[PDB]
Amino acid sequence: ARIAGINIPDHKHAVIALTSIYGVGKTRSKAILAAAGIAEDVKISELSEGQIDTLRDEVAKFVVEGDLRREISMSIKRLMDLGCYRGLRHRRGLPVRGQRTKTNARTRKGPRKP
Amino acid sequence: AKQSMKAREVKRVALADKYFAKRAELKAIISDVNAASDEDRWNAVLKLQTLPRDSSPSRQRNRCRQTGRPHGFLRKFGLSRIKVREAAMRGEIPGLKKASW
Amino acid sequence: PRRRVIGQRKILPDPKFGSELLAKFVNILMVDGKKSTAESIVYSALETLAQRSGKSELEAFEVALENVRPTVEVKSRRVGGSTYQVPVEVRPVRRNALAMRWIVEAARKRGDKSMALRLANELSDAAENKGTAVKKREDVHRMAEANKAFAHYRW
Amino acid sequence: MQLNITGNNVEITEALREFVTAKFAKLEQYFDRINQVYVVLKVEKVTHTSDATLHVDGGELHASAEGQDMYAAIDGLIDKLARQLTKHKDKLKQH
Amino acid sequence: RIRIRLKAFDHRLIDQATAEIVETAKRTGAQVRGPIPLPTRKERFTVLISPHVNKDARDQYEIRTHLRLVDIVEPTEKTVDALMRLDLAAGVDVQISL
Amino acid sequence: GQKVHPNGIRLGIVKPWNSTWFANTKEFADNLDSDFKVRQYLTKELAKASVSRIVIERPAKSIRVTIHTARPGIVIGKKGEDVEKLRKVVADIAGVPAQINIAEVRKPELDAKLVADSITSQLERRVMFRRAMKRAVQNAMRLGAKGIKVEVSGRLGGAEIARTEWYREGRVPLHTLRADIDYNTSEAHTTYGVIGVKVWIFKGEI
Amino acid sequence: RSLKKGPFIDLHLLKKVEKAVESGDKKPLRTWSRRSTIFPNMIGLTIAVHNGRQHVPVFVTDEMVGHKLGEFAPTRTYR
Amino acid sequence: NQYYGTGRRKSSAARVFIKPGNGKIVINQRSLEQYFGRETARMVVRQPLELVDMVEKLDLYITVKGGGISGQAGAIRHGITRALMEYDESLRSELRKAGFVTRDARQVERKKVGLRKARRRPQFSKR
RNA sequence: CCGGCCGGGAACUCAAAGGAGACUGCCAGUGAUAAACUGGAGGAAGGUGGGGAUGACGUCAAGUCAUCAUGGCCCUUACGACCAGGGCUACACACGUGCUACAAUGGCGCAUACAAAGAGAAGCGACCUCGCGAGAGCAAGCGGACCUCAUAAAGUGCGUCGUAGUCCGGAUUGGAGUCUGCAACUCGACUCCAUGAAGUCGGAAUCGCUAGUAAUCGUGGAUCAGAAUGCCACGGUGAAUAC
RNA sequence: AAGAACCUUACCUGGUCUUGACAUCCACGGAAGUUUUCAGAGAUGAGAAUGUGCCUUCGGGAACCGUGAGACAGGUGCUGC
Repeated sequence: ARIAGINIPDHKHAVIALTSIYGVGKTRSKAILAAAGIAEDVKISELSEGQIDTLRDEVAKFVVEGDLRREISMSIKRLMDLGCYRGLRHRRGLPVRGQRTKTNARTRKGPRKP
Repeated sequence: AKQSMKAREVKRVALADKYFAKRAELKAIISDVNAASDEDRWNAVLKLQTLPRDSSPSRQRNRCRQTGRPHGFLRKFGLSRIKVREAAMRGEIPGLKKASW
Repeated sequence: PRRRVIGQRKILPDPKFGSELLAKFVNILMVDGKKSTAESIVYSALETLAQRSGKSELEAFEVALENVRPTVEVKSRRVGGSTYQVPVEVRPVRRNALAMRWIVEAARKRGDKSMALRLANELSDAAENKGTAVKKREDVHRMAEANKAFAHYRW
Repeated sequence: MQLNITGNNVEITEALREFVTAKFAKLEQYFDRINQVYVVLKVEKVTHTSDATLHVDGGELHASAEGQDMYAAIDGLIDKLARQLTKHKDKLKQH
Repeated sequence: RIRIRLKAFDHRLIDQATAEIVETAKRTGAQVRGPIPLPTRKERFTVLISPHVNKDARDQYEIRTHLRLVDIVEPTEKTVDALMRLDLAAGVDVQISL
Repeated sequence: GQKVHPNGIRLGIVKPWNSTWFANTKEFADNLDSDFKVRQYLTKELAKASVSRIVIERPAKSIRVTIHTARPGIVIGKKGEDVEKLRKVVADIAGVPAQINIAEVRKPELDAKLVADSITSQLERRVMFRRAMKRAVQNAMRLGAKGIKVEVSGRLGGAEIARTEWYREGRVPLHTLRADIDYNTSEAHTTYGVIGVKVWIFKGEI
Repeated sequence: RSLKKGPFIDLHLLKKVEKAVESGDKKPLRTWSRRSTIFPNMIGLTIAVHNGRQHVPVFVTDEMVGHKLGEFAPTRTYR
Repeated sequence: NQYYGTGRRKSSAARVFIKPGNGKIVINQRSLEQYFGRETARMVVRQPLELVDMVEKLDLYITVKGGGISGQAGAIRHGITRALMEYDESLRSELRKAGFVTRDARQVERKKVGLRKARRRPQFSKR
């Protein structure tokens, strides 16, 4: 019960507990586990270390917690250093995809100042 | 409604009819999946810019044919939402009457 | 309303038991107009009432209802430049309908896991008179009997 | 109390905005507690006209006053609103 | 075998129009399968009624385009020229099939 | 500014349509502005011919323009050469064909367009408006009309503020739908602005 | 994000590149085509993209070939 | 022989056909229990037939289209009541007393302009 | 080949034309023997059946000179005209209308039952192949009770989640894609993978609704190359309450 | 506003134009139209080829395209008090 650095979800089901890794949702976890041949509705307390070892090398191809946290930072380091439009929205805490900023803009700002 | 702009788009309907719907093969015949993915397909994107810009059918605002109003249009009658009512109540549009259900 | 003593219409009864009283009860917790989802919860909640009380099913329901139905109701009455809580005696067709509304609002809180057992626990506790539905009835009567000083009728 | 000052053909300055809020601080405490204000200033070729819509705990009350130089218009508007606020207050006391 | 399908805007005009056809179809020739009524289209147009604001001020119009079918069984040559040159009461529109 | 158009609400009950052609959604648009462009053209020169209304039918690649007018002699002129003179230039607008007919009206004082243009021609040649509306309603009631209402609005004699005047006579019941009420409107382009006159004329209820 | 077949560049800029790369480094290219992509043929030249009222000079570095010309030309000025 | 009543309710038309036999009922080549046998208002089909006797007396074959699950089922209740035409007002006079023969003509209202769902006004508020 | 599939049938559903019907018409009682009222019978419908259309004289010198028409004034090598690029999408903030929620009357996976209304020719676009998917290729059919959009969804059957910011929530952002169009950087929609924010039922205050209504569920249309949580329509389920 | 990427769009920076983008009238040429090159952000500007009927009064009668003169055209400029 130790996958890709922490991964300690006890008595959760198989495809559900694997999504605790930063780097996998429910689609990849049912794709990762089908590549190793384990039934997807079984709790990981049932799984033995002779079955957990097939999970460790399968999750090593899709990038996870260690480097996935920094590859998405490599892009935002690149855009803020170049000075594009999305870089300055990243540089000022504003929305990037062209959403409304007159009224809401609020999950990007955070709280409200006054 | 700004008589020049009524005269501006009557230029655009003439230009869009003569170049495109005659030279529409530049997009729909060569610029697709083909056994022609060489530089001839690359010229298909490029020579469209030498064409005048006011020749695409997607620059028609489709204004009213009595006042030239760009907003409130109806494709069935070809008039704006004002001139449809004042002709329907007069009795100019055949079949049209007030609806109730 | 000002005019119009309203022409009352009828309710079709319950399929499983020959009662419109429980068919009135299933229409109350029928949220967003979903009757099959409403009727499945109440049938699962009264079969649970039988094993947890020993009796038969439908007459165990009203013995939890006579322990929760009120006899007097207090109102706000506007007189003078203020407004006090005058008590009034309840009509019987409102008396049961005020009772089974108090059951459901106690069943949406008192949070247990499923809705069928949330209703099934206090339908027992209405009969043993320690649930929070009876505490609504006794605190209504606690306010009406404190306000016995307001009334031109003596019954 | 939240002010909402708005002008139709009268672009509000900074001296005029504080002149509204200091005047609307008067008809504040001294008459009633209120929720929300909408102030509208208008110039119609002669009449400096000022409207105001107060929202209170009971309902709404509106007053309008045309004046001389947009300062006497708001000075007549508050006296129109303060009398409607005392009439509404004693309607909700009835001792 | 002619699927003579005809539409109009007025129901009182389209009923006199098909009755002008089915009587000539039995005066010469025979085998008429009636003026069967087909479902009419009811194109509704909701139009704003002011030159400006008040969205909620609107006016609803409609066009009821009535539709009738005759569907003769076996063609005779005396009627196939008689169905042409008889298209009076303007407001109706005929479309023949074979 | 709050009433329904009394001609347009009763269009299947008593009043007929001024256009009686069928077209599906492909040619419905270009039929209608060509119907409009011959309506703006025939009102141009035949304004002195006292035209009431223009009924247009389009049978099978043609057009039939029946002109309702008060003076049928001057619209054809001598010999009838001018009704074929428009017939060359009607065909010039719409598709070829064209058979222009004239169905004259016997009473120019009971048709709502022919009352509304007689006032609006008087208001532009500077007469008193109270003379015009009172002469209009007393001429209609002496000829068989069971009701008339004439309402004029505008500057009304050069006053700097506008007002309305109306001089109804008889029964003009607008809310009943079986009542045949002829209604039309014209405009006076005087030296003070636009003066609008709208005439209701009630004849019968079936 | 879009234009699955072929990147887009305008002819009044594309031919203005191949008359300005073989002839040495030249003037800041006063262009209005913000709609055009950065190709690798213009790496190391000065481009003057129009932002609405002036022409901001941008030096085309090696790593901006995935973007367009208008993304390095801000339009609205805030504070 | 075979008797007919039409029956319809809430944009859903039934076609019921009765004749004497056993107590089977078949709806669009399906029985009741595979169509809505304990679904929403399960007994609304049989409830005009416990006002009378039905135990193994009349078998029937119906075809219903349009509407929904309870809209079809109310059309059958009006339908088989209309089908009891060979059994006249000895059976029908005490059938008016509990309903079952009124059309229940409550249709859905048209959505009006300005409103949202024919009564709902779009919430003009003060706060 | 049990598919209205095929002969056939014209009964039925339905289509849309023409009629019938509901009028306090009938009975009983009260009332000034009047108008009328309350109740009952019959009846599909009973007291203007249900809904729409219909807006009295006027009111606010309300809205519109930017639909249009128009009096007066003003511009007329510019307040006119053309073109590219930008802006109308800016954001410390304030407010109004909506959508999605905070879950177990649910989420998810599989199986599966029943609608109405409407649109379609530079249009709707089957079936068959390819792609995880948005879609792509080939391409019939259809100016349409025929063909296409077009699986209705909630519901129901089974299984799982165990009350946790959770298998709730779908925001934000990164990567990779599709379609439209000359061109989706400013500034489109959608799909895929990943990321999983606030949010645990909401202060003072406030809103809509009297029955097929409220509340929920999906569908369609106009505008339109593309671009609705809006608007206009359509049906499914379906209340509580009115002293 | 029943739907702002360009267009729409009326606003802004910049490139331009003038009896004009749109209408009638006068005078003078050219059938209109079609294909293509260069410069330019495009508008525009310089071109290169092609093209010719309807009535004979025939410098035409029309259609359409250029040049000049004004009468003017144009305005989503102001006042809905």
